[PDB]
Amino acid sequence: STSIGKIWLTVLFIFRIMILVVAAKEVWGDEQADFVCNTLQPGCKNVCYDHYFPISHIRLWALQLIFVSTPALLVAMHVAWTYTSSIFFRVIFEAAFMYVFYVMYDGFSMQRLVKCNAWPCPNTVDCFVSRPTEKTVFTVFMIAVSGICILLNVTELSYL
Amino acid sequence: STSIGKIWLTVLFIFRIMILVVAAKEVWGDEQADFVCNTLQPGCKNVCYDHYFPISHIRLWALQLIFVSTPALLVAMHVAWTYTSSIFFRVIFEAAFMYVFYVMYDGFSMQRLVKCNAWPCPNTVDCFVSRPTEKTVFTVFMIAVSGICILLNVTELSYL
Amino acid sequence: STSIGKIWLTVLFIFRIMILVVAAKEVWGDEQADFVCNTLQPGCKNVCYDHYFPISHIRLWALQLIFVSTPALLVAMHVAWTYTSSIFFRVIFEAAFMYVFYVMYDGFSMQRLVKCNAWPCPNTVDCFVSRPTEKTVFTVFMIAVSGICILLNVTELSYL
Amino acid sequence: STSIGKIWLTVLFIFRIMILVVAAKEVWGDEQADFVCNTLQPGCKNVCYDHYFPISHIRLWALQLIFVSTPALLVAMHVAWTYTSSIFFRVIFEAAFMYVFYVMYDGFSMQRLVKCNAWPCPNTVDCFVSRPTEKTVFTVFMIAVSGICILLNVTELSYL
Amino acid sequence: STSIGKIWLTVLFIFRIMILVVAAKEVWGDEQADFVCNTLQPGCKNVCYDHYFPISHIRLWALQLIFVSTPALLVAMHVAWTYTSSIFFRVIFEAAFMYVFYVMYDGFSMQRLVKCNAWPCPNTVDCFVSRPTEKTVFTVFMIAVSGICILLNVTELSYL
Amino acid sequence: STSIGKIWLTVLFIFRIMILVVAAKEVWGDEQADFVCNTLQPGCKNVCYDHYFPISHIRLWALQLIFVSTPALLVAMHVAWTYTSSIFFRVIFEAAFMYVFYVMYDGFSMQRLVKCNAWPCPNTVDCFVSRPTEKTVFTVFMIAVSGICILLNVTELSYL
Amino acid sequence: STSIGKIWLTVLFIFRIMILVVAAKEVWGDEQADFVCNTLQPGCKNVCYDHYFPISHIRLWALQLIFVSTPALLVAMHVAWTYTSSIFFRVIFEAAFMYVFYVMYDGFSMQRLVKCNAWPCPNTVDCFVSRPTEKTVFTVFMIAVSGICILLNVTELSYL
Amino acid sequence: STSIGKIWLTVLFIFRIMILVVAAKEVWGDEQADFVCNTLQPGCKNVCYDHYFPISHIRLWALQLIFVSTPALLVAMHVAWTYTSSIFFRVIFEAAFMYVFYVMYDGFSMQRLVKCNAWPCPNTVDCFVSRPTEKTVFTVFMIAVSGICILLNVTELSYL
Amino acid sequence: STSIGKIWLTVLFIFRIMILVVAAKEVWGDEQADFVCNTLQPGCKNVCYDHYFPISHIRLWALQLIFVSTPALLVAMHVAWTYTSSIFFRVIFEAAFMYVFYVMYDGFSMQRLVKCNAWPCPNTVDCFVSRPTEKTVFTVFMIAVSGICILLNVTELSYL
Amino acid sequence: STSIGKIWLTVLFIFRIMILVVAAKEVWGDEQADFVCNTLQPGCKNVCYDHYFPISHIRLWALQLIFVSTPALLVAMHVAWTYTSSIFFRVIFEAAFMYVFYVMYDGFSMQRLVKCNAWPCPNTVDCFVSRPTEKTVFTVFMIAVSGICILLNVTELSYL
Amino acid sequence: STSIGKIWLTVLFIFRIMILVVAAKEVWGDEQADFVCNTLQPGCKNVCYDHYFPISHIRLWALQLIFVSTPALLVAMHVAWTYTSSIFFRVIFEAAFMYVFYVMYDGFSMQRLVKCNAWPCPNTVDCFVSRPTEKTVFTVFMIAVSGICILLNVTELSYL
Amino acid sequence: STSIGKIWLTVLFIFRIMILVVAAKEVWGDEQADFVCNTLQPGCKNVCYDHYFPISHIRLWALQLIFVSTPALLVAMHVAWTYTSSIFFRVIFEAAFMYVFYVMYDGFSMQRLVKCNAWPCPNTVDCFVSRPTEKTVFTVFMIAVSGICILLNVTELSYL
Repeated sequence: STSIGKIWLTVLFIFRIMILVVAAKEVWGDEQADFVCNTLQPGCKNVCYDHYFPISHIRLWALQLIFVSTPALLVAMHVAWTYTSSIFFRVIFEAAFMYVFYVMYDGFSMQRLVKCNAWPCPNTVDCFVSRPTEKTVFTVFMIAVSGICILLNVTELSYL
Repeated sequence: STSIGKIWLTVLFIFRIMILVVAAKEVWGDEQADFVCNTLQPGCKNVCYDHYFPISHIRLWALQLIFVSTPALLVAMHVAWTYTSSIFFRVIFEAAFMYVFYVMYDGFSMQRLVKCNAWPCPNTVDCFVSRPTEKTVFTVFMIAVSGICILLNVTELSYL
Repeated sequence: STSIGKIWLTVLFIFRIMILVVAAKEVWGDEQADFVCNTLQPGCKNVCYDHYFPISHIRLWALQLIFVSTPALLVAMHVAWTYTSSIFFRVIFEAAFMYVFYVMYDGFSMQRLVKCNAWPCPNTVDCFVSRPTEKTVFTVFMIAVSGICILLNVTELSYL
Repeated sequence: STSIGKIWLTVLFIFRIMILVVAAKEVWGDEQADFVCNTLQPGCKNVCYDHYFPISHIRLWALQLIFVSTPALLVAMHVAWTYTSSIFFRVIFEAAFMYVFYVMYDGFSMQRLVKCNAWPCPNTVDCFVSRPTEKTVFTVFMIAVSGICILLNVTELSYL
Repeated sequence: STSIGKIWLTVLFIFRIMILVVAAKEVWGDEQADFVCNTLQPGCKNVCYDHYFPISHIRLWALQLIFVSTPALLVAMHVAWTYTSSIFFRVIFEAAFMYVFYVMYDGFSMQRLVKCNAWPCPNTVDCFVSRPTEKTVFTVFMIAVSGICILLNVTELSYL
Repeated sequence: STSIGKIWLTVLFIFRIMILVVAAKEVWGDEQADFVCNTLQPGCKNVCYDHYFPISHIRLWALQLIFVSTPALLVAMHVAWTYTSSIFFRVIFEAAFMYVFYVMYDGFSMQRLVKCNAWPCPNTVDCFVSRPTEKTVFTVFMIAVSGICILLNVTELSYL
Repeated sequence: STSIGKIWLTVLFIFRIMILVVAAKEVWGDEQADFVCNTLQPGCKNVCYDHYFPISHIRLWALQLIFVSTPALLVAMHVAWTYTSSIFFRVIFEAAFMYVFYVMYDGFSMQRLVKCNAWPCPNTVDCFVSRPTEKTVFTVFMIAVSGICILLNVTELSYL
Repeated sequence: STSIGKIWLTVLFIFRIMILVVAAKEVWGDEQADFVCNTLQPGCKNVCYDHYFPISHIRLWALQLIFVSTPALLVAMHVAWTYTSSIFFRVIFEAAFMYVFYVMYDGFSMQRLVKCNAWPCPNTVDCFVSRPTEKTVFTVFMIAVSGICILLNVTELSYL
Repeated sequence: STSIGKIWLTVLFIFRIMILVVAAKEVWGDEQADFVCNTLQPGCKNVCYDHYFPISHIRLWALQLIFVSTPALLVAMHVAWTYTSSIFFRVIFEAAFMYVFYVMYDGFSMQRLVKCNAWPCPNTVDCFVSRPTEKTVFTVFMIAVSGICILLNVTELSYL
Repeated sequence: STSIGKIWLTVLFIFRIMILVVAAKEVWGDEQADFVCNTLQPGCKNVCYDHYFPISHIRLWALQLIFVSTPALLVAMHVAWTYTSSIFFRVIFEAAFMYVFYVMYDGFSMQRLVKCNAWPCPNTVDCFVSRPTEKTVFTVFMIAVSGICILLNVTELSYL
Repeated sequence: STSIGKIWLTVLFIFRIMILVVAAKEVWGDEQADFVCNTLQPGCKNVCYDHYFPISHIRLWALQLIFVSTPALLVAMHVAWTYTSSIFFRVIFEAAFMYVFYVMYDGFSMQRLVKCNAWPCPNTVDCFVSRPTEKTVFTVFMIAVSGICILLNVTELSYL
Repeated sequence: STSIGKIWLTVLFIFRIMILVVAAKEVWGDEQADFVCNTLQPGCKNVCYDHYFPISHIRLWALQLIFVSTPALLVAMHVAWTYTSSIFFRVIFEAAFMYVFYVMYDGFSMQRLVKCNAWPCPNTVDCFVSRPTEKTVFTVFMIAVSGICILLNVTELSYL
């Protein structure tokens, strides 16, 4: 009396991907040319972007979809329990990509402004960003659904 | 003696999507680089765009298509009434994405001009926009069809 | 002894679409960045473009293809006369999108130059356009074929 | 003892299209932003381009492919001689699109330079062009193959 | 019982000149490079300046000082009545340079803005000016003192 | 037992002039090209400068020197009391040019920043100024010495 | 005891194409906007590019793939020896597109710099290029594989 | 008791490709226009980019995927041991593309800054780069998985 | 009964010079930086200015003042008729500098616009000028007074 | 047995003035347009210049020359001890203008660089200066000679 | 029976100087900022100007006036023949400054265009000049008068 | 039997000054705005100019004229040997200003190019200069005459 979750996991799998692809190369596609810095110093743009955007939300999402898609195809051609090792792996990767945002970004809510004091740059500067609100709104979805996929995966891994 | 509506809902489903995709990455695709502001202040462009375009019409449409597409695929693989819970959900989401425009945007008719008085910006400014007429015209379609999908969904949910 | 027209309507349907897609995002794809205005005033470009291009020929074509494609798919899944209501609808929409050009544009022949006296703009100005000849040539095709689809639809609706 | 030509016509049909699509949106895709004019006058670029490029080679090719593709699909669903009317039509359209180049362009060899004396422009000017050699080379192919398709179509229309 | 005026005329002579030279090459010295026109059209600046500043107030003042200084030096070395012919000449020249302002300029009060519709320029434009208030204030002095020099010259020419 | 003041008046006369000429065309000589306004709107610079600098301190000083120099030369060639009418005139002009600053400028201390909401300008703007501190410091001298010249002129006009 | 080569020819056919498409519109896609010339003269860029890049390596490759693909599809529908005429044609075209590089380009190794002395250009100039190393590296592959396809085609045409 | 590896090799094959294509034309797609050099010298950008980016990581990856994909399709149509020659080839190519990075790039960790002293360039300069962190992170994946594919290929080639 | 003219000649001598010096380095002082040409071609400005302004009115005036001043100082220290040789020289030089304007300039009235077709310049161009009206007005004075000095010099040379 | 100093004071008076006037409007004459600030923020230049250059060395020198010249002319026309009051005044003013530099400037040695954190400016910035070495060298002279004039004035005021 | 020449030498002395000073800082005063070079290379302007204008005509004139003025003042205070040593010196210096033009400049007639191939500059370039005609015309005067001063100095040195 | 030198010293005194003033504010007057540096780094211009032009030749000349003029006026009012102390001072100052050039500048011959590696600047750069030849030529005069004034001063100080 379970495995409603298998549905919801396929549902939210296709969800995540549709949610991704539509806004995917549509939102952050301009996330280099809209990163003003109130200076004239060359390169400080690139430096500060590197400091405060090692990676975009969308890439880390992408890999999260992969490593969470891997147990599906891994377990598909697994013969021709040995079933829940996959499922536990699927938990821990998901939880990983969750934790890494809670580290790298200041807890999801992107700032309209940041500051930057790296090398080529003279001192503190004031580098703006595009659409911080927007992307944050998308994050709320991805992270919510992530928590759902976890929680159900947890519940249905709890079957002896 | 009903379920003509099922047709019209598939019809308008494919409609919405065709209507979307054609103008989709074709109209708002330039909705960052055509957002002049009559200043020289850096970043005020991005700030004001964020203030008056949290999200574009097209994204919120996109999600509206998803959450209204979800009861279709949800109910498809629902066994292998428990039929109209889906339908009611399909109502309330639709009505939601309707209401949220009537809030966030000043009632569909986008202005050729706006003003903006946020922080980095000195005072009131005058930031223009591209093609406000055009997009508004597309909104009239999306919102009209939304109202249709609602109204029929309402009528055919009224079957005991 | 009729219904040669059904062929010609499918023929010209596929025609319109091929004619569209090839020049589609290929011709007007630059119809924002090639709209010079002999001033220095900011935004007057966008304003005047909005005044004299509410919508491009290509969008209105696109919708015309949709609402003329709708009776095909509407009538396809119409059971599982009640046949010519569709056909009459197909007439009136076509005629509509015809009339609306004869209004909005100064009778198809686009001008190399226009003038503009809207608000942000100081006075009369002189805003040029790209490739007015070209697009006009495409219009002659779309409008011609439109008239054909009408005329045949009229003739074959004249069967008691 | 004929109809080797039917092969060669399909061969060269697929040829023309492959030849087109590869260089299609790859060569003239920059044929607006590389049309320097040695002035400072606004708009004179657009004016002179309009005067000396009503339409590109690639569009007229495209339509030529259509109206030469039409007898194929026209004659396919022609029942469910009345065969060579199509073929003659296929001749005359081909010959048309040939003649129109020999008019509109100064006999295929595009000039590195042209001159222009239209209205907004003060006097004679000197507007350059991109890659005139290149496109001309492609023309030699399209026009050659056009002549082949004609010549064979002529020979095999000569069967009583 | 007269010829207090001779004093006042020398007084106001030295006055005019001091008033001139101090603001002379100090005020209108920038009266070419501060004549913005809200266009991008070349030369329209020079054209419109020529149309609405044939000559500056300061030049016409300068000549007025000369032709009013000439009777002084003319009459000085006049022997080695034949005295009031000079004086009458001194009246009429003064009155001349007065009248010519009341013609050429719109009655002293210079406008912050003007318009211009000459040849090279497309249409009406909006060309600003520097410091219209300021120069007008100086005019009030020059014109006032001019009227004084006249009025006294008139009174003391009224001696039989 | 007086007329020490005659000395001090010549002293401060030569003073004012030396003080003037040294900083004269040396300080405000750049008081047009250093009047930034944080916009892109043409002309708003000139408009706002006109609104908040009808005349510079230095011009009004200059005239004040003239009209206070006039009683010296007026009274010099006054014969070939009738002495203190001049002196009283010298008071009232001085006091005039004092009062007019206390009106036109916001009480001597020039602001680093001002605002401006005139016509061509969209809204409130933020136009900076050069060296407000500096010029203010010079004003303290001119105004101080003005008060001295008054006060002594008052005391020595108080001789029956 | 042969026709291992048929495999290798299909292998290298798919190879060439994969090798092409990946770097295809990815490498030379910027081969107009990265063609600096150390001047200010207009158009000299386009002129010199035309002189030293009539056609890119990638186009001539593309056609080489076509005319070498033609004997495959030509010989496929050749009935419903007369087999090796195709094969010899396949040799000579391949060898042609080889020879034409050895002419038009200075023997594959593209120079970081070139010079140019055409008409609009004043004299010798110094026009740089993007990524000459890179593209050359790709050429080594295409040309190598070309030589392989030849050599095997030669060997297996040597079967009586 | 082996050939679990065949799975993992298909798994990581599809992995590499998904990992590639998503970030493929998405990350280095701007790896020409974001290569600032703190000079004004023309071309020095292109020169230095050529010196320190002969080829991008992504191209060499691409070819590595090809030459490692070739034994799959080579061995597929190999009949209609002679099995492990392919496998050994698959080892050595992989190891090659590994070694070549350890040469050409300074051991994976890309520098935010580099220097450059080539010809057109005057002296040492300071040319920045975009997103060095990011791409390096992707390298860690590609190189890791490369090592895995090697190591398993090694282990399963060790079967007598 | 003559030699009123000697006065008028000194009068107009001092006149010419005062008239000169005031407007001298005040009017044509900007007669290089206000010589727009509606192109982008380098140098064409200088070329066309050279073609249509070999020398300014003011220089040729200057020399005319010299060579007409020379007989004054020549004849002053001429001993320690032999008087009218000087006077005749003074005629012919004056008449010379008159004639040379009637040649070099198109009869005094300077054009707001000219054209130019010299070498570096591509074709006919349209080079504007500053203040053509103004300078022409000054010419009317210089040329008038020149004619006066001639005419009187003629009359008083007519004394046996 | 004294009043060698009277000589040295006239000597150094003429000295100071010659030293001034030569470098006077020759050195700091560009001390507005050479005050770079490594930003793009408008006005921050003017603000920071105001903060770190209230007044230039040259102005304060100028006034110091005046108020030290005043006892000369004051004492000249002092009758038609009452001699050393002047001299003491001459001490204290000199010492004043000395002290005020030791306050306002960081002890004469001007820095090549400064920083600035005023209002319109975002944060700390880095505003350079022209020729700090040079002007400092001139200061060493002015300040040295100032100390001399003091010291001698002190010694010769020490005469009972 | 000689020493008419002494007059002519004073005459032409004052001549040269008047001729100089009027056009002096009036003609070549812009002979740095009007020295276009059709490149973008920095500094090549300065280099080429240095190569083809070591010194201007006006400086060498100036020194020529000095060293030819020196025998006047040298011989004035020469006591409190020993007269013609001066005169011969006056010859040879004059002849020197003549010869040096005939060397350094290509025989007086300045070219509208020159070329330049110095170091920082890539190759031959095309650097224009301002007003070559004009200055040449002035040279004709200076050189003519130089020849006169020589010739008379020669004749009057021929007195035993 | 001496004191010919007194003449030559006055001669060369007036010489130096004439030589100075003519080229004085005429040559180095542009010696800030013509100091290109082949970078984009802000301020590096000012830094490098400061490093390689602490002071111009003309200033140090100026002071040299002063301190060599001081013994003239010092010795003039020296009473109302004690004569040669002045003369020796006049030697040593002259020799000083000579030595200081031989230090600060690389032995008179200014380089067309220099290099610079100061702080704000990234590395070695290449900063050009204006008219190095020219100024060097003037130096040859000033330094020559300096040596003359020394040598004669030495000889005539050698009188017991």
